Amino acid sequence: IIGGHEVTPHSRPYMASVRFGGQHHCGGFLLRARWVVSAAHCFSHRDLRTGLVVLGAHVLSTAEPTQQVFGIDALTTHPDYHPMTHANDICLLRLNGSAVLGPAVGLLRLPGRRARPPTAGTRCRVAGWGFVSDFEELPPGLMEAKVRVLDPDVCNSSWKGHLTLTMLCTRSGDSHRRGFCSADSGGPLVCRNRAHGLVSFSGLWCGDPKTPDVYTQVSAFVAWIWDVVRRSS
Ligand SMILES: *C[C@@](*)(O)[C@H](CCCNC(=N)N)NC(=O)[C@H](Cc1ccccc1)NC(=O)[C@@H](N)Cc1ccccc1
Ligand SMILES: *[C@@H]1O[C@H](CO[C@@H]2O[C@@H](C)[C@@H](O)[C@@H](O)[C@@H]2O)[C@@H](O)[C@H](O)[C@H]1NC(C)=O
Ligand SMILES: *[C@@H]1O[C@H](CO)[C@@H](O)[C@H](O)[C@H]1NC(C)=O
Ligand SMILES: [Cl-]
Repeated sequence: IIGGHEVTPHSRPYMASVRFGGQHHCGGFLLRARWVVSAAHCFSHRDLRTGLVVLGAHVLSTAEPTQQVFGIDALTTHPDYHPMTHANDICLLRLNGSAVLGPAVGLLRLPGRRARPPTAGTRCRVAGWGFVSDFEELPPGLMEAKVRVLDPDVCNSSWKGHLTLTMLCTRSGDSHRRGFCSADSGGPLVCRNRAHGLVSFSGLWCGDPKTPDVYTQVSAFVAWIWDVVRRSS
C-alpha cells in the first residue's frame, strides 16, 4: 500500500494473506468461513500445494495468537480470465477447513446482486501487506490507504482507452500518491462496508495518478461468486 497507514492490529478482520513458499504474495478477503476471494493473476503458474491462506494476521512474520492458517482445497479462477487480456481478474479459494470467526477473523460483505458500482468521489479504503514504495519496501504490518472512486471515463482516458466495463478506478483525496502496490492484489476496496473492488493492476509507478489504480468491479461478479460457492456447498 502506498500513502497509507498501519491499521490497529486485527481491526480489518476479513483480510487474508495468500502465501507461497512461506512468503506473502497476495491479499484476499474472507467471504464465508471456508471461502476467500482473491485475484486470479496471483495463482498463475503456481503450485497450489505450496500455498497457504493466513487469517487473523497483523504482522505476518510473527506467529501471532490470532492467526488461523489454511491450505487451499480448490481454486476456481473466473472462467473468462485469460492471458492477452486484463479483465476478470478474480478467483475463489475454498479452504481445507473452516475459520473460527471471532474478534480477529470475520467476514466482508459483497455488494448486493442489484447494486451499482460506487459513484465518483465515493470515499473507500484499501488494505494490504504489499510494498509501501517503488523500492520493494515491506510494511511493518497490515496497512490501509484512503482513496476515492475516480470517474471511469477519466480513468479510461488516462489508460489510453484500455479499460473495460467491469473495472473501476481510484485516486488519492489529496496531492499525495495513495493506492496499492505489488502483493496487494486480491485485497478488497471497501466502500460503505462492502467489497466494491478487488485490487488488480496499475502502472509503472505505484499510486501514480497518471496510471490510476484499477480494481475488478466486484458487483459484476457477485452472481458468479455465489454460483461457485453454492456449487461446492
Ligand atoms: C498481483 C498484484 O499484487 C499486483 C498489484 C499491483 C502492482 N502494481 C504495480 N507494481 N505498479 N498486480 C499486478 O502486478 C498486475 C498483474 C496482472 C496480470 C494480468 C491481469 C491483471 C493483473 N500487473 C500490473 O499491475 C502491471 N504493473 C504489470 C503487469 C504484470 C504482469 C502481467 C501484466 C501486467
Ligand atoms: C475506453 O476508451 C476507449 C477509447 O479511448 C480513446 O480513444 C482512443 C482512439 C485513443 O485516442 C485513446 O487515447 C482515447 O483515450 C473506448 O474505445 C472504450 O470503449 C472505452 N471503455 C470504456 C469501458 O468506457
Ligand atoms: C490443510 O492444508 C495444509 C497444507 O496444504 C496442511 O498443512 C493442513 O494440515 C491441512 N489441514 C487439514 C485439516 O487437512
Ligand atoms: Cl463456509
